[PDB]
Amino acid sequence: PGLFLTLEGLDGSGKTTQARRLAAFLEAQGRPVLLTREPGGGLPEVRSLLLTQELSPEAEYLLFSADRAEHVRKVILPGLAAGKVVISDRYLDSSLAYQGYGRGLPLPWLREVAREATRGLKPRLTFLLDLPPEAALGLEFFRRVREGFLALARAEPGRFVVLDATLPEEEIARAIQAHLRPLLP
Amino acid sequence: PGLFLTLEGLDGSGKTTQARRLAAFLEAQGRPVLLTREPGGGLPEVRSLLLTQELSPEAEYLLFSADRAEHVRKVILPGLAAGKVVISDRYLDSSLAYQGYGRGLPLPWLREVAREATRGLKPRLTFLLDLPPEAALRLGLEFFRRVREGFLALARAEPGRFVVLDATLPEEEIARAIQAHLRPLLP
Ligand SMILES: [Mg+2]
Ligand SMILES: [Mg+2]
Ligand SMILES: [Mg+2]
Ligand SMILES: [Mg+2]
Ligand SMILES: [Mg+2]
Ligand SMILES: [Mg+2]
Ligand SMILES: [Mg+2]
Repeated sequence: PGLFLTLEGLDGSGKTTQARRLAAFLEAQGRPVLLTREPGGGLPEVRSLLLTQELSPEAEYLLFSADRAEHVRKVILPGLAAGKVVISDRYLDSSLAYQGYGRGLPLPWLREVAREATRGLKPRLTFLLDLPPEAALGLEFFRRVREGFLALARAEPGRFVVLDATLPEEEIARAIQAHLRPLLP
Repeated sequence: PGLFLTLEGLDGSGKTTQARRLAAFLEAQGRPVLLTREPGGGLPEVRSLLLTQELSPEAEYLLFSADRAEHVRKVILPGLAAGKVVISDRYLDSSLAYQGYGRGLPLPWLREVAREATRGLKPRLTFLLDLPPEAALRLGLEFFRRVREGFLALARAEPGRFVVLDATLPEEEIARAIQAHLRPLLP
């Protein structure tokens, strides 16, 4: 059956660190794990394309989406099918927060693109590492992005678990572990 | 006072040739013209990436869409705003033909994706260079037949936008026919 988990937040929020520690904890539990990330998990070359100077928000989202489509199809769905716990460091919510809340793109369009792109795959849980924006385009943009993530979590409070990114790393990892314990047996 | 025109059809249907001839004709009429193409008119690296890579149809489409988004914003709309006749060898109809009719992607989704990607920009006229895949001068034949039939299906639903030409005809006969259809829109 597998289990799909994501870690989200601004760059420098510790989401990469936590993804990694989660992968290792679950592994010690004897659970097969597949650790992945966006962007690049589908099309590693998308990382080049994404840095294009003055890229329109629409084009940026579409590149993220192309990578995501490939990632879901070639990496994530097959990992779940094999019974793995698949953990992604960034997924759809990142796009929604950066390209939607940050760059202003309409959420409904983002979600319609995403519906075929992802084959409707949602994570069972998403751990949001909430980081003050000054610790991450400029400050106004990162404020919109930070708040955007918080908006998405309010909106799907069953799937999101919001954690304070300024806590010590080992306390964050323990909180992730406690939200996860019920879903393992 | 811009005018957006596209050329569509299979690879080898004479698009480049006719684009070039139509640009010349407009130049002769004293009309500023800009000649462009997809893929790669937005993000050149999507074109080269996709020459050598084996993706899901959805990923392929979305990469073409990203290129198209940049193309429309950075090249097409700016040329139109300057009053140029902008001619693209390939546009959204190519993705619908190849990825929708060819690879089987849902057509409404493709259109909804394209709606923001293009800012709603549609060609005023699109010249479809129709020919059987076996006749093209530049999956197997079945895929290409689906694609060819896709273009013809798009055309028959949109007779106010498409002009269909038999692409097996001599190059100059095709050009004359394109010019006749175009004249009413000029100047
Ligand atoms: Mg997406
Ligand atoms: Mg996520
Ligand atoms: Mg929607
Ligand atoms: Mg067209
Ligand atoms: Mg498109
Ligand atoms: Mg047909
Ligand atoms: Mg159709």
